[PDB]
Amino acid sequence: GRMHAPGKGLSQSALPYRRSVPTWLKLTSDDVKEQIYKLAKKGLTPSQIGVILRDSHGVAQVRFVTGNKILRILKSKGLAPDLPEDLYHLIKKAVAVRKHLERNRKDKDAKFRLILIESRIHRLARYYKTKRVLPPNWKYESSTASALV
Amino acid sequence: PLAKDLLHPSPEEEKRKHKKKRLVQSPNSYFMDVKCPGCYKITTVFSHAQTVVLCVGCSTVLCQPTGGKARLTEGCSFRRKQ
Amino acid sequence: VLPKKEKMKLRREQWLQKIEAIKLAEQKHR
Amino acid sequence: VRMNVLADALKSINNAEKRGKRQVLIRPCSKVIVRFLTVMMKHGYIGEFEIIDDHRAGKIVVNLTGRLNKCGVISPRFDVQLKDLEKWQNNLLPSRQFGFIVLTTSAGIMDHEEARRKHTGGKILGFFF
Amino acid sequence: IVKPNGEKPDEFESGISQALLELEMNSDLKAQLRELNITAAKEIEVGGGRKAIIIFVPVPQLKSFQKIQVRLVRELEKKFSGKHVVFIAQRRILPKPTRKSRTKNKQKRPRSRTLTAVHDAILEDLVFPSEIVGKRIRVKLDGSRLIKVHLDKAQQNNVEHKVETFSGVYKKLTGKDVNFEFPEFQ
RNA sequence: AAAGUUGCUGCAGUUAAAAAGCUCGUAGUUGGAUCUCUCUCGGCCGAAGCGUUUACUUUGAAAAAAUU
Repeated sequence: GRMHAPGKGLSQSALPYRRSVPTWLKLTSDDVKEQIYKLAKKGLTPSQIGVILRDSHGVAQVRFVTGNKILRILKSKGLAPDLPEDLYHLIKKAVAVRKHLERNRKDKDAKFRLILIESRIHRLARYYKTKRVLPPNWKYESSTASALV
Repeated sequence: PLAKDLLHPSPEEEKRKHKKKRLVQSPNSYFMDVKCPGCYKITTVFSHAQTVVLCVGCSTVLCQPTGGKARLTEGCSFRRKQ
Repeated sequence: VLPKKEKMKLRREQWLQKIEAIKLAEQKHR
Repeated sequence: VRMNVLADALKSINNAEKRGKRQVLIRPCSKVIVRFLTVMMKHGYIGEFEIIDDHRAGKIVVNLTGRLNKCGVISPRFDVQLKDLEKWQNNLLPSRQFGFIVLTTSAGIMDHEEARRKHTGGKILGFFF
Repeated sequence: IVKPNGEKPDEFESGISQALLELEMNSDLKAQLRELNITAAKEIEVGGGRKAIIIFVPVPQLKSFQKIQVRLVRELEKKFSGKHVVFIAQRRILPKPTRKSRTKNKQKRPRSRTLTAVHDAILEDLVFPSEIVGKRIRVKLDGSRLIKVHLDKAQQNNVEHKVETFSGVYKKLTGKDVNFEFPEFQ
């Protein structure tokens, strides 16, 4: 089941038992890393980095080829964002919903969804302050939302 | 009824089952080589690609993303790998 | 149909008979 | 959510055995489940089982026999001192020939007879008669 | 060519060192073998009187040994008599940290230094040309385990006759019985 | 005490006593799989650091009679 929603879907990805890099892939670990670096220079979060690398460059799992995952590769190079991508997406969604609320006041559906999104923001922020990815003085506030995008 | 070996399922039964619900899970997707009719270069594309894939030199559209597998352009050729 | 007292008495006594049958079956194997 | 994977394994085995099935597939696997099933196996209750390995928590196919009446878990894992063990079997096993409290002691996972033979106590996991 | 950790060359590994040198001064395996080196070697009777050669190589060069594995195997089989040659990386087993140990454990041991990870790596390196696609553990009535290993159907014909040598080598090096199979479909 | 009518062992809550409009929402409670003894000084040993620290289990010492 979902964390707030009552649904229970099964749609996900099934990784294979072969952790081995396939024979047909001619890219080396380094070339994967410069592809990662240039896509990070284009302004892409690790999700679209992995999606483009899987879709066009033929690397199924970066962790299988380079031996390390994408966020650690960007963290060693230092091209790693100050917020994790999911929290950033949640905050962007909260800004968009709040802008719609300012345009449209009676849309109480968006008010309930806004409360839901901020609840997800607060739980994820508690997690990130737990493992020191965020500084312990971090706080989410309504008017301090458009500055983080 | 009440008696079938779970360790050795028949391959059509394993193919029919959901990818997570198999004995050991395995994906339904694959990587394939695509050749544009306007050139000779081969490109590796994921079957369920979500991004539109362009040719390196021709810059033609190779696949369009859809709900499931990607729609390859009429004219391109492809071959499944491994 | 019938009161529950003798229903649980029947279930307990049939379980006792089941236990004794299993015990004597395991005793016969020696 | 899923807590106490041994509870799930034993409930699945129990529900399969009451329908008279020949094999049961239990997931996820665990070292505690494998030790419990090995103790259950060595007394002649579940035949012989095979672990299926993915790169996740694995699965087990258990080839049921027909001897099992009930396998059960005791949650939470109460501390069992060597004296109070007698009380526990007077609580759990309905008969004094067959049935087994499975204990996790520092000498391993074993049954209550062997736990008395090793002169030790520990925490309780289950029972099977 | 041989750089033992104990620095004690015996006649077997010096002999196969000379074999690798003669391989280098004739065959095309030239530009890569100089950069490489091995660590130790052993010879084990398996399968009822069939000998087999084991060469322990250092770990960080092992990937390079993957690039020339098949050519090295066939050249040493041409050089030797009817034998079987396997390359197994020399992995270090760190003991399990308990409440009674030496005061050297000022840092947590990596998971790759454990028993199970090392034995998994040994099993996947003993079969280089084929890839392990499955693993089952059959636990017998006596309580003794038996690992059943599923390899590639695609490149089956390369190692059809070496599965008994593989089983004997793994049993002698570890103590665990291993059987090898080939599934009909993946 | 019968008594499982106070329920840890061991009760209940559709229609009989009883589960709330619905979601979000501290604390608390609970939480997937995984990791197999040595260094010095004195006679093979004694002293010393113990090994991350606990919870758990066991042993030994010690623990009024009367009552049971």
